Amino acid sequence: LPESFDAREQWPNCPTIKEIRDQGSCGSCWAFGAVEAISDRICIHSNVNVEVSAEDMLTCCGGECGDGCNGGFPSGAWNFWTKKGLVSGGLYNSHVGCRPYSIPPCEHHVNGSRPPCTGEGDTPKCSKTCEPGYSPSYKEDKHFGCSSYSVANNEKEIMAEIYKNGPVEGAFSVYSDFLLYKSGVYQHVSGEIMGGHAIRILGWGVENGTPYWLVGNSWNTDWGDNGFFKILRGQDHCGIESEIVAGMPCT
Ligand SMILES: *[C@]1(C(=O)N[C@H](C(=O)N[C@H](C(=O)O)[C@@H](C)CC)[C@@H](C)O)O[C@@H]1C(=O)OCC
Repeated sequence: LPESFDAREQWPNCPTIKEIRDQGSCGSCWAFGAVEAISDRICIHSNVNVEVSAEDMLTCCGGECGDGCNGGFPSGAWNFWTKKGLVSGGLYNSHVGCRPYSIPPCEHHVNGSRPPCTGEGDTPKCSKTCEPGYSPSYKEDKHFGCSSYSVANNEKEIMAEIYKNGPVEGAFSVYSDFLLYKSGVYQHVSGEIMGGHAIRILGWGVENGTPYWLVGNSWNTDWGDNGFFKILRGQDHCGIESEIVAGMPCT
């Protein structure tokens, strides 16, 4: 395996890999890390390009994935992709795809032109229909996964999975000092525990002798390093290597 790897550079024909979404004022990171990595993989393993709907995952999976905007289970999200499939759906107000995200973007621990994010956000309804004007139907727009698995808490196995099959979804414990991340390799030193946070791991590298994971957050582009961040790799730091999940698209 190479010393560094950036899925963005390795799969140039898959622009979703470079995208950063905004989960809005809703605890839907579990769903976002999933649809983001799924969008990347559909492109990687089908050379088709599709913005997988965070809305479809968030609203229609149900108990199998947890509790919507109240948090969920990453592995459960990939299961939904294989069982019910996922329709397309772009950013809030984009009118792209069957079911675009319905929760407005906001400022995540940063100042900006958008309204500040709030904790209170209700899970939207599971509507099995597409926005007006979009074709095909909701049912016909479903994209299915043909496998859903969990990668072991093993640095090398995780790197190999990304190297071969593309970005994966992971999760780590967020402490308050992470909220102010701007650059460099994040290492937890202080702050009260905020809770688990699901994200998308798309690569790895070494910065100033410090090995790290290249990660895409779902708090828009004005948070962190253009929406991305790097976190210590190899020591299951904050559990970053303890909850890796992925899957492969059908055909
Ligand atoms: C994962 C999750 O969504 N994380 C939360 C989050 O992103 N909070 C944002 C924020 O801090 O900007 C606000 C705007 C929404 C409440 C927090 C807990 O980090 O609860 C979600 C989940 O499914 O966790 C299990 C992996």
